[PDB]
Amino acid sequence: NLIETRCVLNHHSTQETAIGNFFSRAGLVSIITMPTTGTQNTDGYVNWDIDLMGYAQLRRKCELFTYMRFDAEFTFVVAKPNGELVPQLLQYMYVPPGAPKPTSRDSFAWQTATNPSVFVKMTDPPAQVSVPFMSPASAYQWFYDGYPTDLDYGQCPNNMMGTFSIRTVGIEKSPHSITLRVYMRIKHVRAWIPRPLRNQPYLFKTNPNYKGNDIKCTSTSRDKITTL
Amino acid sequence: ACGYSDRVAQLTIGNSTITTQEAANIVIAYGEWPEYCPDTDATAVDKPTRPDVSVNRFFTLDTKSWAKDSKGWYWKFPDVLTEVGVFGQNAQFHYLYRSGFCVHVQCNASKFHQGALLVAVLPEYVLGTIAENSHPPYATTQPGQVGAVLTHPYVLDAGIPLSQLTVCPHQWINLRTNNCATIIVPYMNTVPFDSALNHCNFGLLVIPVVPLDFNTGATSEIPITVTIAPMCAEFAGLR
Amino acid sequence: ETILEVNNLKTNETTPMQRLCFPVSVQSKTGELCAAFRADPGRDGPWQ
Repeated sequence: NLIETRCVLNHHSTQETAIGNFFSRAGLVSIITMPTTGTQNTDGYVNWDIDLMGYAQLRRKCELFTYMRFDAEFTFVVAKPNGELVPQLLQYMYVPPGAPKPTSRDSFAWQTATNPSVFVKMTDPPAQVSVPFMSPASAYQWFYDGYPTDLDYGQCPNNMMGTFSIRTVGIEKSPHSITLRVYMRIKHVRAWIPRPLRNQPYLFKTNPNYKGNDIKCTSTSRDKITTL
Repeated sequence: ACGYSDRVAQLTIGNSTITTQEAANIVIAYGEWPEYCPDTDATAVDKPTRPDVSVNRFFTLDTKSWAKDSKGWYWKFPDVLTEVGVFGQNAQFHYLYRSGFCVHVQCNASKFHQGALLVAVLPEYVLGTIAENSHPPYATTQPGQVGAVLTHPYVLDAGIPLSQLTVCPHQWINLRTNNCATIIVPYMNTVPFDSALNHCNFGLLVIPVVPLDFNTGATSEIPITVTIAPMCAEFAGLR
Repeated sequence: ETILEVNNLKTNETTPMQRLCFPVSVQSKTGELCAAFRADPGRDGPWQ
């Protein structure tokens, strides 16, 4: 509707609009499930590449800028598929960029001291960690108009943020099915170069391809330029 | 920037001159002036090469004809000049590259013509196909001198509204008034020196928001000449 | 300064006035050559 009543006669706080508060708040970026046995769990481990272009809502927000630098905070919510918590010991290993990722439920990859791991019981309150600005360049960039050497067009490897190796501790397999929600919160934000906002459904994580057969108009349509 | 009622000038740089009208209405990208790269350990044991020879002059690109149905054009930097003059062999034989730009856009039309051209610069101008997966070709991703034509100017061939491109260093050309634009562009990267061949720091767009109109019998194609001038262009050899 | 006969065409000898100037038209496409001549004052050609 449009109830033209109750007019706000007081200016609002500029803090609200500040990039800091715009890109604050923890948010779900990934959901991993390690049930006992079915399709992809006769293993007992998971390798999750820290991916931000996971949920379009977050992504479209970032894409508003060309280059962005920031620290991140991760929190691990874990419980069985039905919300129940059991006394199961877990291990989350952080595999830094350009570092060997577990391939087996017991790869030596899990013992490497340089790959920092965090231990926590399922009953323990959520595990929290802060992962810095791993990029080799002065800032992350959502766009790279060049080539890093074509199928590898626009791919910038200077953005790789690392991987998270989850799994249950113990020689044997875990008797429980797990499903953990990964929350991420950007700290210390800085953005440069503001660009036009997305106006076409996203079709790929790596590029800005759009369904050219169906190009949608940014604003709804009406009958006449005067019907209002 | 440049329009009717402005004292005609003659800017000369090197072995080249352009008769452009002096109009103190130039666009200065992100409020910055093109300067000489701040000390970085790489150019500490390998000082940067700054050819002021035949690299600092006025490059004029082959004019483009503007017809009632033209959809737009675009150029990638530094790709555009990579094949042109010493700016090419210099940018090629030298690994790293870094430079700012004086970008001049200019129409030539009668006072009986009408049209509106938006002229903006866009850092990291990645493009996307119509799709299934398929990264754009190499001929449209890095068009070079000739440039490439826009196919879907409404989303800028990148799934993003044209309606919002003014959030970038833009400049309007409204035949009814001015007839030429000018833009100062400072080097923009995530590192002081990048690769002059692989990466294109930004793209130049010339889109006709308001189509070109005239009454038949008048020149049917309006020229759009673009002149480029490098500012404080350095190169790292690493040898 | 004096007039250069850049339009010195054999076809011009009967209507010489034409040799004092040369033409430009719309028909010409962008980037096409209009004219040329060397700076040879003392030598046969336009400068005479």
